[PDB]
Amino acid sequence: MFEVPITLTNRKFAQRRKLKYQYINYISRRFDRISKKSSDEERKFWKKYEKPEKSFEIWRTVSSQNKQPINKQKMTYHNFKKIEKIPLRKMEIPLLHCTKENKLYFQSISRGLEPLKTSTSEVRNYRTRHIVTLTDLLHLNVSRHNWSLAYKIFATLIRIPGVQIKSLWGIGVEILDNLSNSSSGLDFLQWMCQIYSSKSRFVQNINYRSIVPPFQTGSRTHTAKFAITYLWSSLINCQKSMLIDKISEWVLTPPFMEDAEVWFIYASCHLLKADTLSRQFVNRDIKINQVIKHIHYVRTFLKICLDKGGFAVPSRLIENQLKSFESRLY
Amino acid sequence: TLKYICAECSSKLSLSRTDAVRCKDCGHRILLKARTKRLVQFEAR
Amino acid sequence: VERKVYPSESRQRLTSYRGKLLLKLKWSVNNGEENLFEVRDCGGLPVMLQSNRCHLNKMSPYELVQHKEESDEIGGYFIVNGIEKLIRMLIVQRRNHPMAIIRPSFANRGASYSHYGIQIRSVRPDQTSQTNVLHYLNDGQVTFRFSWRKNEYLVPVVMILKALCHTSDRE
Amino acid sequence: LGVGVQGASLYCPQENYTTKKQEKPQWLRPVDDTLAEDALDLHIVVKSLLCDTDAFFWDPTVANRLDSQYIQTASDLRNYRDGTEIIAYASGKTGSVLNLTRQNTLHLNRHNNVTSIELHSPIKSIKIPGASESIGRRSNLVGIITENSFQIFRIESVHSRSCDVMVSSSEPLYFVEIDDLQVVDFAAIIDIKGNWSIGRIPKNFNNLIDNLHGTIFDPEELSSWKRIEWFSHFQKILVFDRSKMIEIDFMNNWQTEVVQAKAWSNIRDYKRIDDKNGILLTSREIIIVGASESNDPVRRISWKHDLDPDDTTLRITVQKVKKPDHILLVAFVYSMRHKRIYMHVFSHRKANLFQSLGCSTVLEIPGGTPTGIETILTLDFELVVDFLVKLRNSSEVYYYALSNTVDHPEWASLFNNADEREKESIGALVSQIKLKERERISRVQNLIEHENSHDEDKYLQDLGYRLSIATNELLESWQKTKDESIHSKLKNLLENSDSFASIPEFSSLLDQFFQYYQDQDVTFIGFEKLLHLFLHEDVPGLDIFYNKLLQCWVLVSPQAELLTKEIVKDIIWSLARLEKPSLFEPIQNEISRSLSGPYQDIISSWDMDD
Amino acid sequence: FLKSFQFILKRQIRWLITEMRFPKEFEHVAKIIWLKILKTINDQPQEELKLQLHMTSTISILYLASTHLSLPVYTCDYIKWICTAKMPYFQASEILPKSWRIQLPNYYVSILEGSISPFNGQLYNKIALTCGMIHFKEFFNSEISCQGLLLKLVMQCALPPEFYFYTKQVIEFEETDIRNLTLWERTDERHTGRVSNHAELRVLSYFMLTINWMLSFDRDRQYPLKWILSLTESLTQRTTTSESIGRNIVKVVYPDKPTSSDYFQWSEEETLEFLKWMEKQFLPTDQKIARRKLYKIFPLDREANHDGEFNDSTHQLTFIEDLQERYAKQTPFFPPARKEAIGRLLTHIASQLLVDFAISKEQLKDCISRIKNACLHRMN
Repeated sequence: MFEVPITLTNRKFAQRRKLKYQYINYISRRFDRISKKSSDEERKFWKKYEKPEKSFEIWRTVSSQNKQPINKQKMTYHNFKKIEKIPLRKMEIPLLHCTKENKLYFQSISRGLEPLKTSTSEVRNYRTRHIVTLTDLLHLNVSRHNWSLAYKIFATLIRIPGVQIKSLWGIGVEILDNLSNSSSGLDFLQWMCQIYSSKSRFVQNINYRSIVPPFQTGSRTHTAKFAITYLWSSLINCQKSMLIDKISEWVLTPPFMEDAEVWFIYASCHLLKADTLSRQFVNRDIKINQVIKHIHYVRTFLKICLDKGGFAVPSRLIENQLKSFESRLY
Repeated sequence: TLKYICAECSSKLSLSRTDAVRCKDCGHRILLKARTKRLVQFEAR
Repeated sequence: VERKVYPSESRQRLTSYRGKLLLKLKWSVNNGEENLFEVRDCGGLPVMLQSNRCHLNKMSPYELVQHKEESDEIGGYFIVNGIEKLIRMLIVQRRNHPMAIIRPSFANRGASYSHYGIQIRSVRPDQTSQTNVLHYLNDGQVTFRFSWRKNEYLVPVVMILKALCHTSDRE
Repeated sequence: LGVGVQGASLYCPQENYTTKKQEKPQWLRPVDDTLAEDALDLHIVVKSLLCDTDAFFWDPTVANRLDSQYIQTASDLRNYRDGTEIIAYASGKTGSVLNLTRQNTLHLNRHNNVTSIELHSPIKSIKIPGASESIGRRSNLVGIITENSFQIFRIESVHSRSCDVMVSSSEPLYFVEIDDLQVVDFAAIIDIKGNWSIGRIPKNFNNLIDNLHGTIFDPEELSSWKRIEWFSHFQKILVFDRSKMIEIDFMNNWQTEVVQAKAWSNIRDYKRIDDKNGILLTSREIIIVGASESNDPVRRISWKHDLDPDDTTLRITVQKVKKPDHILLVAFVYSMRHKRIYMHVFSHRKANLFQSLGCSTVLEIPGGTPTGIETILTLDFELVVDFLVKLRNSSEVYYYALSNTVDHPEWASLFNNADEREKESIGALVSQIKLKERERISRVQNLIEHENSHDEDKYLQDLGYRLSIATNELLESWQKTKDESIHSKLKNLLENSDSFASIPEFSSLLDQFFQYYQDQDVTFIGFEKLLHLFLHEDVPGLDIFYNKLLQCWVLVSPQAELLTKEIVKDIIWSLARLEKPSLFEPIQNEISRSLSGPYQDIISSWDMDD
Repeated sequence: FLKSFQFILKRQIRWLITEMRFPKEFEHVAKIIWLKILKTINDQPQEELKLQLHMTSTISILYLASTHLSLPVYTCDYIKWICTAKMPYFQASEILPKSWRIQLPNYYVSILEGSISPFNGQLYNKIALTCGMIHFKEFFNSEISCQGLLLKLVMQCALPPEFYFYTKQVIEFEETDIRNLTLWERTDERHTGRVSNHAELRVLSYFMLTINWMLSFDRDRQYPLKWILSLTESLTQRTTTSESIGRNIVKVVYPDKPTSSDYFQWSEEETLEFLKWMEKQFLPTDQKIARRKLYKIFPLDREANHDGEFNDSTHQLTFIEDLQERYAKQTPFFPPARKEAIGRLLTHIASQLLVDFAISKEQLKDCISRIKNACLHRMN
């Protein structure tokens, strides 16, 4: 049922996608010559599209200029079976060189009829058969909130060779929600953000196998999700310990000059010092101006947060809290 | 046994051939040679 | 992994204690119809010890011993190929104050140059300096000397005075 | 209004400690993570019936075969009545016969009459549109989708004195263009494979497409799964494939691509939640509860959850739970390949404060896989929730409630011939063994009559004598045939090893027979170091080996003893390989084969190295 | 390859010499099977020989030497012993040779390291292909100890042991040379024997009819219908033994057959022995500074207070004792509902018989029609 952390490949799957994306290149060109009257073959395919690398799907604002008038002239069955025919002609001679069930696949997937056989079931490798077994038992106990057992499956799964980042950082809920002899998950997210720090550029041309951007890699122009979970969960962890200087010293060191969420965290670290110190413990020439420093760090990091891309803050509501820190100070 | 010392974590170590100059435990690239039992003589002056 | 380097390692290695220089560009085309921003690595520039950009900055004498330095490590110098070097302090003229000075070398700049002149050393708020000298001539003429890319230039001062703001000749 | 958004997207994913905090310094858990806090929520099925009636691929165009929702008919407007509950499902032979009230659990009513309206085409989708609370009333018309035409049914004056629902129908429009339509929704508004159009519903059943139409046709999407829904009452529509969501408002000419789902995921299912703001989308790899925005009713992409299972056939159904303080949205995804559900709990407050609580999973019936699951609206902290499933490869529909607090006929179609002359001719053998067993329970019973007799001590003195000289007869052939250069049976005597009546004696007697052969050409394999393979423990003896079966077969046998005796009397005679020669005989057969192979297989044959 | 394909067999046997206490007579006989089987490859042309050896072949010659000694081991145990990874079958290329691995070609070692388990009668074919190379007749006894196999199959599903005595009589009705069951070599065809002439596979049909010949024609009404419910639901009972949990592993390895997803229904204690079995998977199955530090944060045992030293009196009941529950559960001793619960029990026991012998559903559906339609041939 659940997803597996295997870099699994078979020749019948390497072919049946290649048998598919060889075909799609021809029918895409054919659609534009009839729109003209009116060679890896998959590396060539994804040069029509931008791989999102931040989200799964390239979502896009709508109330903007990205709009279109609805095209009037529509399809029919007479035009569709003549626009597919010449790509279906050239395809039939490599269809006899491929295996017959890959050939049964492309005959079936072209009339509708998606595959019902999921690729991680017939792999029978005996090591993947335990990696499919453990991850459906990994999630099942996390589903059932059984944590001493789901710890034991997770400690055994990371030791079997060939397992990925997918299982690794995502359920780091198990260390924090174990609380017995726990690292509280924060030393493990520190482990993730040390050995998977990679400021390299996302090359956006190769087909991607066993990695996906939005939850397990950390390229340039995309902060890794374990990196920002390490920043949220160590701010919240430091609040509950009442060391904020030590997180504010770290967030200083990485100036992620491509996103606004790290700057909101860096603005919110100073708001927590400006909250804590604004009690004054009296009813002092140095107690005053240090809070003004933190108030001025919040107003200037929230400004550079808001100048960046999309991270909408309640920028009015936070100004009501900064003024309230000063009224307690006067 | 000919040995070395990791210069960062003080872990003893030895390297032979097709062996990178690194600490096995940490990855420190600087190794300092240890002294073994070998006679040197001095006048007490 | 990215490990944290200390200057004790850089003396051992006989290398330079170098932080990394970053620099982001603005590739604007057609006055900002299309802007390209690229943070570009510009080599490693060496860093003064116990500065902001050293790892020994906010650090106890106890912790300085544990990181293989002296307990009262002083800092203030650069490790460049394992040799400790520092930038020597120089005496220069006080900024932003015009100095009435006589120099016989002013007469050496040409005939009809008196040896009198006013000299100001103006610094910009990024500490870049600019010396403007105001020569007196034996005709009653005053010339405004400056230096730009290792070339002296001379201009009449009433040209600058008439170019700085709108003037009459009474003003 | 919490803080951690993208504007374009908005995440609360799978146990990765969601990406916001307001820092509300109010001593009242001074944090407002999208993750909420409560206790657990375990679910318990209430299994009950409601009603009844090549394989490596699956058809996307077939959608459902049933429906269940409260309908308020035309005569309930003028009179006082408000809302009647119906269930309409396909039936017949090829899925072609489409056909009520709630006591405490939803059950078929008193007069329980199927209103079998007849068609001549396979049923491939059965759904209502739902209702509106801005319209104030409920819709009394339902539309279905078949291979040959498109049909509309109109439910008029459901009856209470006879429990019979008379139904009316519209004109089934056949195909002018020969392309199989996919999805209907109303809020004949339909989606064909590649293009859509708006259909007009009439008021007069006593006797089509408007002048505006659009298309989303992609030359490189290959599947035959589309979907349409009206969005947020503006007469905006939302059209789907497995690769993008297009937002189209036919009020103007305005078409926007919102979702582009080609790269790492795919659109799987899309339920429009009865909340006219919030609507839930199931992608592959993530669950999205993207709502509507008050400024422009376009898409408020709300707090979405990274679901773990990867599959090609996932659906979703959602049920709202309306509490006076907040609104829940439990989301149930289900697959056609296995037998599981997967849930997640959302909450909503007044300030678009969508949150998330956790996930759980439960199972289903072992026969089949689920194919259609629908929640009963229930007319509208101990969460209760109830719904119906339907499993594939079975035509039964059961009813389930969830509260907070394997026989195959293929093995039957392999036996049981209809041959009455061959019936007892087979059946004689089961009566033949009625004779042969009763002799064996009685003949060793005659050995039960005797107990360690000297008359049977003689019988076992006679036993080994024809084991000694028979060995002395079976030894003296192998010495002369020993130069073979290219084991035995121990069932040679067919006079005895049938009526010997002591296990500890014959165990000693064979040990008495073991000690006799100190000579060569005769070795053995010991039983007691090998007899443990049936009990799977440490069994060091033959006498305690009986003692394990002695306590074991007490209840399940009449008198329970000599049957247990005879099998223990069988197994030592079942391993009747006690005719090994000495060590010399296989060792001299080792040396002969390596001579026969070449000098290339000399170095290939070396045991015992390290 | 041949010297290394020998080398795994020595560790498989020195295991079976030591741990499973198959005595020291075994290597002295199994060498003869190993010394002969190389000579059939000898009389091939050494130029382009194309020898056929696989990890299915080192278990087959481990089974021919077992069915010589008249042993109560069967291929059920040889397919159980490798799924539990006791004898070095899977990934035996890794730690055993230590120098022949580095210079062997990749397709010459992907055959050598066992990845996928023998499935759909891959083990039985390799027995017959070996017996066609070197003849098992006139030097070894092709004699199945069928009395042990039925006693094994009696002890599987806790039945009244009269069906042991019935099935012995039933094979006597339909068998050539009544005892001495035929191990079947093949050399004429590369095709499989569609009669399914594997003797142990034959007994698998003789047990699937002897329980149905008796109960369908309920003449004496000795075994009542209310007892069948106490029998059929007795087998559908998750228990934790030293053999059921090893049988849980075999359902993991084969995904084609149903109830390969029974692990959804394991208990708390049923996963714990599975995870303690996983510690017997890790030992068979510069950038290490990273993984060492991750194993520092996830210790493989419990992080504190493990169950090794001060644990209990007993947790793990054995195979003698679950039957004592089973042979006390089925206490009642003294028709459309019967004809429905006659295929319910027969399918259930068949599913255990599919999974424990590494054959498909279509293999057994072949075998029934080739045993049933030879027994009617005796009457008429």
